[PDB]
Amino acid sequence: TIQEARKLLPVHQYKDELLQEIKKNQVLIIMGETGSGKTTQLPQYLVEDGFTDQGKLQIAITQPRRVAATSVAARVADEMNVVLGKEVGYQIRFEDKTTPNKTVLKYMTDGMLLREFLTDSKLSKYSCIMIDEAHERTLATDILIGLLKDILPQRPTLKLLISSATMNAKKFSEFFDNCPIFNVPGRRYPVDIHYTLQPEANYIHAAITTIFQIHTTQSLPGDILVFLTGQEEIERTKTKLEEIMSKLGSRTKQMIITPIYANLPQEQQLKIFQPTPENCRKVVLATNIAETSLTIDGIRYVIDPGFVKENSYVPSTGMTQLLTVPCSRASVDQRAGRAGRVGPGKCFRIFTKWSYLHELELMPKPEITRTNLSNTVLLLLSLGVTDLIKFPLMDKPSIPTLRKSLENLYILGALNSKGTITRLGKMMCEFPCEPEFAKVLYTAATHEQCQGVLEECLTIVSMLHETPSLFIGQKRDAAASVLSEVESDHILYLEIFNQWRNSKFSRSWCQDHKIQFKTMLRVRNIRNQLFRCSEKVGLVEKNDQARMKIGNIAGYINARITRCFISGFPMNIVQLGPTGYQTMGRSSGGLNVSVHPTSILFVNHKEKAQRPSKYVLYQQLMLTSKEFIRDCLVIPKEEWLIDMVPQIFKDLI
Amino acid sequence: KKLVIKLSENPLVEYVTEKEYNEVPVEEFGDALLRGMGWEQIHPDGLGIGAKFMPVVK
Repeated sequence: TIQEARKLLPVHQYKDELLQEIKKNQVLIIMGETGSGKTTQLPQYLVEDGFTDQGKLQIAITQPRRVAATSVAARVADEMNVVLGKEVGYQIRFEDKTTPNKTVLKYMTDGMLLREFLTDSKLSKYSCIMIDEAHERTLATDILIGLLKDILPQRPTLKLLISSATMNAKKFSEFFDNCPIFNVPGRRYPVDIHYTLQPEANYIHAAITTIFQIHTTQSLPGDILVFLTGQEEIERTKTKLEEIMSKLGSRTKQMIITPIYANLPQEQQLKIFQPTPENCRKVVLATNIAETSLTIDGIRYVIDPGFVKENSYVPSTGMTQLLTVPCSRASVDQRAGRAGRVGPGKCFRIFTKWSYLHELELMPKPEITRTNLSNTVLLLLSLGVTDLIKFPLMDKPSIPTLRKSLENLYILGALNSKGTITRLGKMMCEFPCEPEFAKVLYTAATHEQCQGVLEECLTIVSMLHETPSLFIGQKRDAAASVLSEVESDHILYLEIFNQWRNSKFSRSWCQDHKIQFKTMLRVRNIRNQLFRCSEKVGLVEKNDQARMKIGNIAGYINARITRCFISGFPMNIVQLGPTGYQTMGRSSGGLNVSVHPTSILFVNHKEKAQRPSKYVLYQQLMLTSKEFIRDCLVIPKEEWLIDMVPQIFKDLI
Repeated sequence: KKLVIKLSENPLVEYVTEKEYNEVPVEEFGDALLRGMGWEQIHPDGLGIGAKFMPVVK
């Protein structure tokens, strides 16, 4: 059952030894491996012991990812014998599946407890707070241990718990004034680690061939796990492992392919939890270790090419390009240790043994050293943190990274010239999004040349949160079905949601125009969150009045929206140089960026004979073969560029 | 040249003026804000770690 396979987890032998120590200490550090019974069973012991005091106080468990917050909360809701959300909830950025008077245990992310400091400074709803995966060193975790350190002398009733690996757990003890380290080891079974003989020409073709020689030439029971970089690599792998499986037929053995990534339907997430039938081999595809953890945990094989896609800070502008890097030697050893949970597993590594020892970093760097920090500093200045150097967090950001996040909040007008947090800066804290998405919604309701288009800018901003999951097939086939001639990628996203709204949110509409219906229900939910937050601020009333003054005509609306994204993203403006599109700014010369072929602006150069635009506004930069602009926006006039943010473009233009 | 922006270390500014951006510019705000505290590769994606489809024989 599920009530007896929980006893075989390594934390049940350490049950009463650990409940006695949390009653003694205020902060305690639990040390071990990823998913060794803790964060699934240990929050269940705290509820039954009575640390919540009859549901008056809550318990927050802080997962680092969006995917690991929901899946682990659903897995505990099976064990608790509660439905979900009533007694065991979760809190994503845009999803709050809790009820306020019954939720006792809740599994949120790192950004959503960090946002909880606004409405409550001392975190008075919570009696126990557990930070999970503190060795990952995400930015919203590295700040959240600094802010909880400042409120430890003021509330002694709070109890803090930190889960980390067996390598970083001493540095967290040095940080919390010689904190006691409790140790929960796992059943370490030996894993036989294999390396290839040559540098591989492709890590996907070698990873598909590796699954087949494990499937054919090895016996059951053993389930396969593959670590892939992104969701575009997983679904390219899942379909191609479905094509070659079809030619085999019923000859070999059953293969259940079970991917783990974000924005997934419930019929695929129930395939995570239920065990395999006999004469069946589950092949799990995922990206990080913390989501692959299972209670039954029948997996015994791991394939790793050793790559993580992560947001590297751009040296020219203030933003973070998405870049794919070799992962660290400590992170590879977390992946090989996934096979040795129940039995003696095997680990297949696409890189050679030489590149393991002499080309990988021995320990992964923290995220806080190479990031935007624009949402960070505006968050700390709103909480009363005046000094940013003397703030006592453990790894501190560099000064060129920190001065760029100050002068980007000054171009947005979120910081005063005297350094105080302005009313626009107090407004950007209210919206559950990036502070540059909050400038676009402010410009669309209040600006003297741009008011009237908040209803069209709550649509396009909601479409940009769910860009890669919108459509089935290619986008150049789906774009011609909704509107025959679009020029920029933002107006196309305005046209898709309006026509879907005009068809009364039809399931049959999205299948005709090659659009995923499950994505558009989330975009419709993000829009309901961003519109409800614009009512409390007052940008709704300021645009209902600005629309009754001027009833705008559709020839001007696409020019209002273009200006509303210049004022929110002024550094993401790219000029057509003599060699190509080139990043335009006062810091560095340029990056010689090209357009991603998924964007609709690449289609208008090949399919159409239109000349290339002079100014293009992107939402996201990425580097695979060269730098690629995604989510384009065409700016045909220099006059729209100076008249919105003149503090940059007066000297440049 | 040598300016120090102090913070509110213990009613509002609705809009920032274009006069205000010519007095204290963007580049001057990055340096002078920290004076209050006293401050004064390419992965083609088709390769592997070391670098430089139908597996059916038919």
